[PDB]
Amino acid sequence: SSFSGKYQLQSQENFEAFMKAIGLPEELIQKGKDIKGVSEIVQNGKHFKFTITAGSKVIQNEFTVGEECELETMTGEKVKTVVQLEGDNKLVTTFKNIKSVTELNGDIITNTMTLGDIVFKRISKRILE
Amino acid sequence: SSFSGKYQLQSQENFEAFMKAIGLPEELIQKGKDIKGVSEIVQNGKHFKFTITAGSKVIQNEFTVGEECELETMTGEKVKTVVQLEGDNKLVTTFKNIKSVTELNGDIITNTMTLGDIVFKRISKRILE
Ligand SMILES: CCCCCCCCCCCCCCCC(=O)O
Ligand SMILES: CCCCCCCCCCCCCCCC(=O)O
Repeated sequence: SSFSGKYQLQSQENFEAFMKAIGLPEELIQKGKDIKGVSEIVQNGKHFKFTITAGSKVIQNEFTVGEECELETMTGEKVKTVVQLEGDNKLVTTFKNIKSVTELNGDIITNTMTLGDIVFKRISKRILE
Repeated sequence: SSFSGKYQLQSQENFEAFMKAIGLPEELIQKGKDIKGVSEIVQNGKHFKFTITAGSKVIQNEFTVGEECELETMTGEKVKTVVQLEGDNKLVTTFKNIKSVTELNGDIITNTMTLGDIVFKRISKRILE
């Protein structure tokens, strides 16, 4: 019902292949690929504040679902898009050639980003506090 | 006794002045100054693994107290130094012209980095898992 939480990265698939595909340098990818950090979400109805930690980067994004937003991506580009909420537990958006699905089941968020033939999946678990 | 834990940044003083003094690019200072993320410490006796969230960066360092180590700093530069345990509750290191003190007070960690006339102070709080 609510995405709010601190989420500890448990596992991921295709981090290196996805980061290479969007153009990050290999020296940066290798430094970040084994980090398992904590991302935070604060949901207030349609409003979301994301403090995303991915590899060596922290990205702070804020959006209201249904409204055009500007999202900072892993390349540093800020992309104009709209994030939608499907049901109460799936956030969906597209930007550039990437399809992103953020799904909350119980305490586990599965984030699936698809770029051509690369499916970049992150499994994170809410810290019980 | 143990530093082990995940800690959320609560407040900080003189981030911009300190980051300017070490020459962090202005764009990273502005992007990172308001981010309050999660840092992790794993302590095994004298050995420490740090996953530090500072501004828009995540930095991983490992060291053994009393042994010469090579640490990555906020600019990405690597420094050769030694980290000491002071009075059993403070980790202390000096590198270049910076003195860093990491002090554990129950669930509160305070990190104080002194660079000339600038005292960069971070106060964080243990996440109760
Ligand atoms: C356009 C949105 C932000 C783009 C940043 C891409 C880096 C990976 C995004 C995954 C974060 C999704 C939130 C769940 C928590 C997590 O997996 O850290
Ligand atoms: C030895 C290099 C330090 C890393 C450079 C970034 C400066 C911030 C370091 C503070 C981290 C200390 C651990 C406590 C938690 C925290 O304050 O994030």
